[PDB]
Amino acid sequence: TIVKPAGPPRVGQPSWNPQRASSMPVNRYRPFAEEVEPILRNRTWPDRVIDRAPLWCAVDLRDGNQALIDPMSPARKRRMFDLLVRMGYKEIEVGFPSASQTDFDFVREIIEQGAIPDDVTIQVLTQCRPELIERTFQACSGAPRAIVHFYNSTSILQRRVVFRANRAEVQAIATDGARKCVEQAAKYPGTQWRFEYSPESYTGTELEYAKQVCDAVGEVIAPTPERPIIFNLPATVEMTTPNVYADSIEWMSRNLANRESVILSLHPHNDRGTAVAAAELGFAAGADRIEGCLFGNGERTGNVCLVTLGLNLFSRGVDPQIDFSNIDEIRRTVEYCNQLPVHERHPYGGDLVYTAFSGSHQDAINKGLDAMKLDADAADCDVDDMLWQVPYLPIDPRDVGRTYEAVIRVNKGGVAYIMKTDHGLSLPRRLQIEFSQVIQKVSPKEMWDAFAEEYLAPVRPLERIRQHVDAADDDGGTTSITATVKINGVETEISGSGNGPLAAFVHALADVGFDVAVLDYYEHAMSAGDDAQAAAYVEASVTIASTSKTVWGVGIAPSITTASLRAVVSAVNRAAR
Amino acid sequence: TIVKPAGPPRVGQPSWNPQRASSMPVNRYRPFAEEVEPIRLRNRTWPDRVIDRAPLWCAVDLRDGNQALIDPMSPARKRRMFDLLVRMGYKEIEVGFPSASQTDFDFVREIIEQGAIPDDVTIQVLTQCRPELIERTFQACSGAPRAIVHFYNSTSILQRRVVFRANRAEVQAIATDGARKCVEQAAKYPGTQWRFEYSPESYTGTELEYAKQVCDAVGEVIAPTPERPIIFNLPATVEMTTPNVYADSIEWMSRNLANRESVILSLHPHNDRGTAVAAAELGFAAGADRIEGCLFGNGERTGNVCLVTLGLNLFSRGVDPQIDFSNIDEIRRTVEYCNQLPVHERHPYGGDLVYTAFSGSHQDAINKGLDAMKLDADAADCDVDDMLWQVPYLPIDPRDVGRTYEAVIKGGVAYIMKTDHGLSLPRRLQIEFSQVIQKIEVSPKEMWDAFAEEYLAPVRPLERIRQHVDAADDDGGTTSITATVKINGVETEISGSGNGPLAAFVHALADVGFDVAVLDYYEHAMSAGDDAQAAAYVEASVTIATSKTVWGVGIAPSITTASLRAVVSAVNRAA
Ligand SMILES: CC(C)CC(=O)C(=O)O
Ligand SMILES: CC(C)CC(=O)C(=O)O
Ligand SMILES: CC(C)C[C@H](N)C(=O)O
Ligand SMILES: CC(C)C[C@H](N)C(=O)O
Ligand SMILES: [Zn+2]
Ligand SMILES: [Zn+2]
Repeated sequence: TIVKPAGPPRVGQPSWNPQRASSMPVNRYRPFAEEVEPILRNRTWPDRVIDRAPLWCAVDLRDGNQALIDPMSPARKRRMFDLLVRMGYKEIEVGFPSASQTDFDFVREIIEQGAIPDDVTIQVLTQCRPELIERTFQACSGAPRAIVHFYNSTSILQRRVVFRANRAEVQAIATDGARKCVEQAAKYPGTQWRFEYSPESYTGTELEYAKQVCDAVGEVIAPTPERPIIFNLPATVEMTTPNVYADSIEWMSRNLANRESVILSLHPHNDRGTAVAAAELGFAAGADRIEGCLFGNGERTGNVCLVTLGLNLFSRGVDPQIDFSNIDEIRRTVEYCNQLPVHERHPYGGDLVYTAFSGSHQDAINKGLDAMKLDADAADCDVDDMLWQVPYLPIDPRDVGRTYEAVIRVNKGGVAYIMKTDHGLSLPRRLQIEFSQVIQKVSPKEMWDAFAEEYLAPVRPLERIRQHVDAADDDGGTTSITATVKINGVETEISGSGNGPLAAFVHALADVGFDVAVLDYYEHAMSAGDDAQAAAYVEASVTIASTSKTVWGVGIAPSITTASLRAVVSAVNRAAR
Repeated sequence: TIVKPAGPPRVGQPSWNPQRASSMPVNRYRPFAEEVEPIRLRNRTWPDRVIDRAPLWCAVDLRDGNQALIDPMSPARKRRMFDLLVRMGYKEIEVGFPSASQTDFDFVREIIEQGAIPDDVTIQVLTQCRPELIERTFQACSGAPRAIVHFYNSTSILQRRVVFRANRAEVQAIATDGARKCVEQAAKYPGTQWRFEYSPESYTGTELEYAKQVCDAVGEVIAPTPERPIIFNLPATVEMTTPNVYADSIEWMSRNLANRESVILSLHPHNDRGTAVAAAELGFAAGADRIEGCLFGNGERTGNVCLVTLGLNLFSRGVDPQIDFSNIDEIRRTVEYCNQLPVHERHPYGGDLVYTAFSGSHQDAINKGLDAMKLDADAADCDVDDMLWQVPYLPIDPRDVGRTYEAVIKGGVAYIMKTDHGLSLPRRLQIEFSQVIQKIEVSPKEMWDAFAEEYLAPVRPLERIRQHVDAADDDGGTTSITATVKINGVETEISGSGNGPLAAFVHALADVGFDVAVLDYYEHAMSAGDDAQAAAYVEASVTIATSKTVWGVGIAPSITTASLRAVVSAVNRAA
């Protein structure tokens, strides 16, 4: 159970701090400087602001995949690979094919099926045993180019307790691997081979030893500015604060031999919740490249989140060179592949991150939005192309395909739930959002009364009295409609044709100055039985004669056909409100 | 939808980087130094400091966390969170915004009237600067033995312009008038040890010189002393840049604020760029005294800084957080109950997966580390559980937080059908169909072939050739249908009436021995546009001349005809 800390305060603890010593076994843990080494008074990274995208490398198919409760099926691997290509990643670690037969099979498939674009380089992980390196080259046979990423653990702790080995011995593991790579590359001249070396558990390794091993590997590989080597420096375990990782990167960047022939790569994990920070400060410290995963998947606490890194650049005016314009599509694909949810509060992608619940936040957002519109109007400009200036929202949610949501509480609650339970309507999410904004400007009765005044009651400018639907009998035929409607109270007769009743009615309305451009449509039964009422919902960008507004309409009727027509009328009248 | 970046690479972009420019509208966003101001601090010292003591913690779960929930805390859940925070060792706890929320008001009353506050705990209440709101705040706190009144107003460049439409002098006056009102009210309420906190809200969007001015001026009104200090709390209301810049701003504030001996400098970072924990740790190294956050990072949007990560980050580097985390599962269970939001599988220290190793190589290394520890423990007559933790891949002994190390040794139907085929299957259909799939990994193309074979292709026993729908012109009138169908290859006419075309068609089928009792029905567009195809789904209990529960699926350019196809598909599924 939880025991309130009751030990004495620290000597010198201020009297305004009444905290007490816990009984947690702090004696079993040491500061980083004592655990590993003291690490740079003339650092420059604190004075550098990132002004370009790094070279990204996506490791979802390897570090991500091996961290899953359910590793990816062949379909899932391919869907993830295709997503990363489409987003614009050019280096993608496709697996560990020498250690994993399913990974071997996957690398063969993408090579043999021509799934790899000419500007994409696949990367494959291997440990250093020579038979594993041979299997690695074999997996990539026929690729036009590939990165062979080999590694071994170099940390003080692993050298002692895992290897029981001296510095020379652990270095030879790496340099023997490098020699084997050079030998294998010569055997496969139809592939442009490139190399990446990681001193694994780098953050548990003396910098001078990490440098010595990388330098020695480079001597074997013999890279040049035209054919560089990647030295990848992982926080295999995140051990300390990100400024210390950044100092370590700046030291490596300054001190590694033949720096002009090196692409310096970062591989941070998230044990202390600071991976994103480690990557950003590390990149400012001189790194060239960052490995991570979409939405921070990967071993234990995960690899650094590539989404957060990329949009942290976008939102400060730096092009990440990756497309995040539909973050929900990225999220849904990632959740399908990984079978792990993106958290409600995850930066940029989480369900709740574009929501405002506080009245004062909602008011300030509205004011920001209004002021942007006023400035756009004066500059004869599209508000969506102008400087984003809205309190509480770091980005326009529309720039990643999301929507600002002003959430209104119902005093189990919530608009969606009450509407379904009390009134039998399942509102599409975008309707819930639009309606809540209306409510914003509540008891169940107030919410219902507001819903009916908005969507169900209006009879101006458009009322639909009755209609004759002439549907062709054969599949693929035309449906035509003549409708009796009142336009601002004036009875008239409209006619249109289309591929169904909704299309026909939309076309009939166009002739009388309601342009209804349909964006979406949903319908459901409000109970069981073939004689149930149907509730229909239509989303439309609507322009009325004598600018366009995207709005929803709702229609309810015993005929599935008529319910959809009522939803169109509802939408038109909502656009006039 | 996702379009591969195709724009020209940047001038000077290295040849070994073949990334192309995205079409994201980056011109709508400016660097932080242009949006707000450049870094004012000279000779920073935070990069050279390693934290060696716990800060003063303040938990804001009951205010910032609570107001951010879709299902806000009931009175029972509030008390449970309050009790947890007390039992963990928190000494400052923000219990609500009582002048804005009657439920918060009642909760503050409850804990004061019940004598629920330990002698070493100070409750904290948030208020805006308006004098009636300040009055109602002191009303809520009436009878508290001690209380922090935390008043604030927005000071950012942006909010001054578009929210308040006010200048610097006017916005400073709002703060300084709120402070005067606080002093007046405190003098009217005896006995209570009143203490104050002021936040320049949206501090990260505010010029530092100006934030310093407003704070100084508020401090002049309150007149704090080293024995009765004021808290200046500097929020990253929105996390706007990298955590080193936030830390630079805190160092500058700590070095430049007046009456520094009478100031507790407090941080309140939110997580919009994923760096709240870093902002707090570097900020603390920069001279702050105090950190506001929530357990497991609840709070507006991306949340407040995680108190659990911050506390255990100290513990795992040998610094006592002065908070008990010895049973993180209990903490997590209680937080999940109170917030009704899960702790993510990968959340530092508390997530489901954070002490699991799936790699055979990692598991080997972990065992070797545990063995060397056990060896040393024997060679020293010590319990291993009290020795220095020395285990690859595991930053802490999971047992130290009441957890265990775990050496551990699916159709995608909804996603595939929606993504590749534009069908949003009803949940019960997803279930029914994934059962067909399980029986048959089946690839996406095989899944589609099976779906078509089941719901779309069958033409026996029932085939619908064509039909005439005679729809009611008037709302509430009868709709009739007559259709030409084939019943096991035999062409026949069916006809029926009902309150709509679906009811008419099922009445028509009943005459020929196909009894379709409809249980549910859904339809949606398969793309944008008024000419889009509709997909319809009908659930029914079908009896062919017994109550077989089935789904049918229909696709057509007519909303009406798609529904008729779905009825036919259900009948054929039933046979
Ligand atoms: C080769 C390394 C990058 C292995 C790894 O994932 C790590 O060290 O974190
Ligand atoms: C008074 C402030 C600390 C309000 C707040 O929650 C914030 O600025 O983040
Ligand atoms: C699917 C719908 C948006 C409309 C359909 N094309 C009809 O006219 O009935
Ligand atoms: C709501 C639906 C199940 C059917 C509706 N009664 C119709 O006949 O069109
Ligand atoms: Zn890794
Ligand atoms: Zn906050």
